[PDB]
Amino acid sequence: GETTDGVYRVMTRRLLGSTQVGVGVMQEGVFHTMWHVTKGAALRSGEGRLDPYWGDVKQDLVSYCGPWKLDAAWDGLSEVQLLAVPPGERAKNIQTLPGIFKTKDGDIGAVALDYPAGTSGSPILDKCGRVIGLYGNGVVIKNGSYVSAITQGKRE
Amino acid sequence: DMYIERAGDITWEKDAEVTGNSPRLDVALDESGDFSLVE
Ligand SMILES: NCc1ccc(C[C@H](NC(=O)c2ccccc2)C(=O)N2CCCCC2)cc1
Repeated sequence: GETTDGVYRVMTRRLLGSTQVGVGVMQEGVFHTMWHVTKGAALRSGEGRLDPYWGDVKQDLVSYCGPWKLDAAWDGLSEVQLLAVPPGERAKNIQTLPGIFKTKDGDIGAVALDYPAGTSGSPILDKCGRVIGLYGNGVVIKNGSYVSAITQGKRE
Repeated sequence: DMYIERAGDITWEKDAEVTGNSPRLDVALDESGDFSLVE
């Protein structure tokens, strides 16, 4: 079906009407999204079928039609843009300076923006427009606000 | 059941809405991929 590069909505008809469960990135013929969005299930693109190719619950990532292609990284200094694709609303770029998630295994960038849960999978971009990660797996802080990790996979 | 629909191109947009803070949080990542606050 549709294999053009870009940001896509991930929809279902199992619930009431058509519901947006998440978002993904098509790049180099590979569809990239977060594991919690699809739970590794197959996807439909018009009349075509996309089968899962790689996935990992711990990283909360899954790729379709091929291996993970997104290899850009946050430089740890510069501002970035969340290309938010919220449910029933137009794609919108939001500029922000990432914070940090300090873990025993190393530090990861974090974006402090609040969108509905169906926004999971929206890409995070650097100044050249390269995807440095996906938005949607993170934590809730004391004021009920949501902070997401900048979740990036590994390219072979 | 699940299906994809195109939503846009992946580009950086000059003069976009600038919002959001930069918090430093101590976190733990479990086997199920869940992040949690360590304070
Ligand atoms: N294994 C269970 C499980 C854990 C984590 C997720 C992802 C979830 N994403 C959002 O809620 C979200 C909100 C706004 C925008 C984008 C995504 C999340 O990070 N939390 C859910 C529970 C609260 C804090 C962790 C799903 C399933």
